[PDB]
Amino acid sequence: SWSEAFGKGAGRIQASTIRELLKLTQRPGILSFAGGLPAPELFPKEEAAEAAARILREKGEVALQYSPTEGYAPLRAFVAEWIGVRPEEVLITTGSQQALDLVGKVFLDEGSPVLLEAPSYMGAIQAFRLQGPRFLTVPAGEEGPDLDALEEVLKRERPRFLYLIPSFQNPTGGLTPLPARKRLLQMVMERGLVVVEDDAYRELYFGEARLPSLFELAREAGYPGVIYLGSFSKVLSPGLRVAFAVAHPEALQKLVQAKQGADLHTPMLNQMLVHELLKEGFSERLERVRRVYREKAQAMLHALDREVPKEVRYTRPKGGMFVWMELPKGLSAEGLFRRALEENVAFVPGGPFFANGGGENTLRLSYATLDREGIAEGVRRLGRALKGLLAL
Amino acid sequence: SWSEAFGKGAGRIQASTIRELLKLTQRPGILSFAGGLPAPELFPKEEAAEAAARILREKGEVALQYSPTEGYAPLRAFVAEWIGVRPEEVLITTGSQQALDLVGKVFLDEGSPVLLEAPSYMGAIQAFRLQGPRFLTVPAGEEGPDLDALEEVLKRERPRFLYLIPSFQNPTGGLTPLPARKRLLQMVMERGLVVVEDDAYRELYFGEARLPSLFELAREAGYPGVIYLGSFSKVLSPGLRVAFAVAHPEALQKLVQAKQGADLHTPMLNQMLVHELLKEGFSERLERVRRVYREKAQAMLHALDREVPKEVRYTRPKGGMFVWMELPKGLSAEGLFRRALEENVAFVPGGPFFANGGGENTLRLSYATLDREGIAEGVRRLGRALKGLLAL
Ligand SMILES: Cc1ncc(COP(=O)(O)O)c(CN[C@@H](CCCC(=O)O)C(=O)O)c1O
Ligand SMILES: Cc1ncc(COP(=O)(O)O)c(CN[C@@H](CCCC(=O)O)C(=O)O)c1O
Repeated sequence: SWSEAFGKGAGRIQASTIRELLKLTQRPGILSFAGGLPAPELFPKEEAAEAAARILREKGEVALQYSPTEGYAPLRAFVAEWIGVRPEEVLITTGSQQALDLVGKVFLDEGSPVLLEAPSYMGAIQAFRLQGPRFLTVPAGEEGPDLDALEEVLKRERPRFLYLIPSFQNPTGGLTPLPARKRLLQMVMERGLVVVEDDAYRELYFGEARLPSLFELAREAGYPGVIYLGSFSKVLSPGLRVAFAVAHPEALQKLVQAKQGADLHTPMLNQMLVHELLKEGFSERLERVRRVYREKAQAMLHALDREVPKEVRYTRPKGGMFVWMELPKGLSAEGLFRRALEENVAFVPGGPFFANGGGENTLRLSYATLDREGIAEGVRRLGRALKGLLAL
Repeated sequence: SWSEAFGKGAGRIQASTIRELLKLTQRPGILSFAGGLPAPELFPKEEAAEAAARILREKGEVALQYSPTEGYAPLRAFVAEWIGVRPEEVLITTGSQQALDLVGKVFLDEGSPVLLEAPSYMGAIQAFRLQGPRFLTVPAGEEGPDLDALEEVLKRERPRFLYLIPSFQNPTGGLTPLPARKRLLQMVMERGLVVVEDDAYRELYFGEARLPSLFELAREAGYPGVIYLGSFSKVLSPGLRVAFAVAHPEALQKLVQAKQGADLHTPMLNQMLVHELLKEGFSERLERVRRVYREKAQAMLHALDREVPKEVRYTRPKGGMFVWMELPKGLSAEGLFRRALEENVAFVPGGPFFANGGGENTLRLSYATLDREGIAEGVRRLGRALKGLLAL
């Protein structure tokens, strides 16, 4: 009997709705506002092809061979220069999703408290839940985490770490403002707490400039407790699975040793390809990806303003890939999903973004994948489904 | 500070000596008998370059995008055809190292019994150790595990699974014979036990044919309890990080959900590239791989027979990448390691292959990486170092 054969871990293991939706959304005719999949037109497939061939011809014996866990050295150096750290502080990971898995392994045990936002990224919840922690949450909004709520929790609990996405939070799109970051840093430093800062959407700001990361603020202050996660997924290629973690040597060593057991190393070809593509013109590329997402966000907001009844509330992003919607408390996002799917529109129901449940009346919308036309038509269909279900 | 902050997992995390040795061995000038790194001239650099470039040009929107966790469909289909199963029974993983991580997560909890050989593959020990299990061991030799010893364990203990490498075991090189495979299957079936069969070296047999796998024997008998692992690492490219697990649907689903949290999915370019490289001429490539390793094995044995004193014992492989050496109780492998390295020769001391300690007089030699001359020359230095150490 498999249920009898499985360990406790298997009982905590549940499928990710984002992961499962991809099987639906990659089918033709589906208008996807579901997974945060980058606009296909942004993939530099032609340039990647030329670079991959060159790597394999000129350096194939390196690209194809086992390599040390820490990563391709020129890639680590590039990340170090970009982030403002030294190459030896950088671990290359197989997507930031891997860094989440690793931090879970290093910090969490059965019953151990961990703190994140409600809602937060379901892939983090999933990775952490494997360890059987006790989730503590504080509400998150358009302005980031409720720091009065956080203050209350920290008087009562000592979380193993705080998992936060200060820049264009998944799924709310929230941007934690600078005074709030500084306040958070103080709260963390006073208690000597660990922060896991997920900066997946770092470069996808729509305004004039990005805000300093918690990690930059900690480094300025000389606080070693921020583990910084970044990824090439949203800026170049999610499919390559190449990302990085930066951390104090002791924490970094454990992440390294956990990674050895997880996959040995991130594939070398992929690391080398990322470095070849980005070593020249990265700033110019980042400007283009910001422009593309800004335009899609603008189209999305215009369509929502037009099509959605004004009893329904939704966030207005200043960056990233997501709009977060809240239905009159009573209306089910899962019910809404069924109706929208009949009209070939997919979104992510909000429930699974809440680590302790609730949020059955919320949903996440991604404007990353569709063109202007698809966004307007998808939202039109959504509005109609919304109006129908509000009536009943 | 960090030690206080870490969870119980951090204390069970230690570095792999194989993984650490690569930092040393990849440097020019060192003759490596350490990590089982495939012969570089076996890498199809030019064909890979053409295939990677074509994949990215024609299918970049797929290769560079997020993809479902289960894997690239034509690859699952290829594997299924090769192994003799259906596509739906295959999970593509990020090297078989990931499969080991995943089976640990699905089956083991703090204090849960796991059974493996003494010695066994250190990457499996390291992956499993994370979960806090109790390692139960049985001795392994040239003919595989001690089945009388296994019987005695099984009367008293119910392991969450048995981890075995019946074909060219790491590190002993042992081949579990067919009668022993059939006996093992009977013990497993009588007690309804789960087996994790790691077949990394499946195709690297030196004789006229391979033995039926425990998975194949199980399937013939209609027993669903063997989880079968394979890899493209030893037959194509380890650096690509592409492997597979085949299992009963309930087991496979939990492995899938655990993988979602581990890395989302194995990189897509890599899977498509493996498929493109192997879709024609796989049998012919396999025959060539077998010839190359047989030759290196022959060279290794020729040189050991001639350079090594007769007090020292070593296995004679019928396949795979390894020779396992036992020093006459009184010699330290760590001491021999110090001496050999002064001579630019690296191997893996045997201790870390023993999950519960021991084996300080043992070491593993790999003939995979060096050519015939390098093997001859490395072994003569090793032999000279050994004799010197034997003298005192
Ligand atoms: C805050 C945050 N951190 C980590 C990740 C994982 O991305 P990588 O592993 O770095 O590609 C993500 C993934 N974001 C998208 C992409 C997931 C798409 C998928 O799993 O199919 C989403 O939530 O839809 C994230 O939002
Ligand atoms: C029985 C067995 N199972 C799984 C693995 C992991 O290989 P993949 O992740 O499939 O590349 C291995 C890897 N074997 C080699 C290669 C590891 C090289 C390295 O970690 O640098 C060794 O033990 O030296 C293995 O022997």
